[PDB]
Amino acid sequence: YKCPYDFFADRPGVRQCTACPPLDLGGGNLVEQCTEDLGSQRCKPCSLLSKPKTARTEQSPPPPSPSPPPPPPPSPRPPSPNPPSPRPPSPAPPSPN
Ligand SMILES: *[C@H]1O[C@H](CO)[C@H](O)[C@H](O)[C@H]1O
Ligand SMILES: *[C@H]1O[C@H](CO)[C@H](O)[C@H](O)[C@H]1O
Ligand SMILES: *[C@H]1O[C@H](CO)[C@H](O)[C@H](O)[C@H]1O
Ligand SMILES: *[C@H]1O[C@H](CO)[C@H](O)[C@H](O)[C@H]1O
Ligand SMILES: *[C@H]1O[C@H](CO)[C@H](O)[C@H](O)[C@H]1O
Ligand SMILES: *[C@H]1O[C@H](CO)[C@H](O)[C@H](O)[C@H]1O
Ligand SMILES: *[C@H]1O[C@H](CO)[C@H](O)[C@H](O)[C@H]1O
Ligand SMILES: *[C@H]1O[C@H](CO)[C@H](O)[C@H](O)[C@H]1O
Repeated sequence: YKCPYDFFADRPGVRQCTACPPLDLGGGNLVEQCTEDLGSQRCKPCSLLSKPKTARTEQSPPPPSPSPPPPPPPSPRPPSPNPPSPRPPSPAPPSPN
């Protein structure tokens, strides 16, 4: 996105735009600086800008769309297998003679 008005970015690939700091003229007096147009890295003083703040004719961009939802918890595990069923009865010993 372009840096908005009164914001500038110099180093490329910058995460967030930075506001123009006030310009200290010396002796403790500071004149704040306003960017001329969108996406500019030059902080011109607000008194000397060719285009006044009123002359800006850009519809302010829509606010951030909401952040996505969270990832569902780990689904449960399949039921554990059951033990081997009981062995069948053993054969009765041979009947007497
Ligand atoms: C929102 O930003 C625009 C510039 O796109 C303009 O400065 C408006 O005045 C502001 O409300
Ligand atoms: C979230 O809202 C903005 C407007 O603020 C825009 O419509 C996006 O498309 C939406 O995802
Ligand atoms: C989650 O993301 C939105 C953009 O979709 C926005 O940056 C919020 O500030 C963040 O928490
Ligand atoms: C098991 O359940 C979770 C939610 O508890 C999620 O829907 C997974 O996709 C499903 O496999
Ligand atoms: C029995 O086996 C299941 C998998 O089918 C799971 O690991 C349970 O934790 C275990 O008790
Ligand atoms: C014998 O019993 C076990 C559990 O008691 C299991 O159900 C087997 O399938 C059955 O043959
Ligand atoms: C006697 O024989 C049966 C199967 O023929 C089974 O193994 C019993 O455990 C055994 O006592
Ligand atoms: C004689 O005895 C054996 C077991 O001792 C068996 O029950 C036969 O059926 C019976 O005839």
